Amino acid sequence: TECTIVPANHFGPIPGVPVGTMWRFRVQVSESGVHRPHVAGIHGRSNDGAYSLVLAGGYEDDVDNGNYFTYTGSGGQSSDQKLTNNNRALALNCHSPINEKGAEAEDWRQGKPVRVVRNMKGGKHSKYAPAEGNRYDGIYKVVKYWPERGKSGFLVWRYLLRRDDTEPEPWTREGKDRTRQLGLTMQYPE
Repeated sequence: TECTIVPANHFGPIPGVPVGTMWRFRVQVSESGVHRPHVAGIHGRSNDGAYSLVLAGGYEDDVDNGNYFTYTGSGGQSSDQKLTNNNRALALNCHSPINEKGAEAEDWRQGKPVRVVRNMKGGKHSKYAPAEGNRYDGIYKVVKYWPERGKSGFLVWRYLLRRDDTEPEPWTREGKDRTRQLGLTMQYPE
């Protein structure tokens, strides 16, 4: 059943789903409303913004630093990516006018929020990935985005996101203490 407590185009935290929430399977992640697409790694609308993303490995030039991370858009390498569809959505989140050249946020915190989920498949490059399942790590914002052409010569769209959430990161001592207070357990299908 699709999440109905908030609309599909809801920006920001999902009511009742705290930072640190864990689900074994993507279908539960979707049903919770935190990341609606079952398979795709980003949810957005090209004229509104990006609502959520799942970090599951992605590309080799991406680096996960926990409180911040870099990220690569979709499409294309055999052809150029374009600042359309979800690449555009994510760029629109940045506190800056949309720019085919890339842009940096004026005040990054005034950007539209992005719900970030880390999935265990990211553990092959990131020490922040959960060992199992999927974990909601809170709200991040787009600090900047830019195009680049790597070894294939084709263009990819790149993003830097930084955490802006009042609850601590689940991997920290403070996060672990919140997980305890909230009684968070790996969630399974009922």
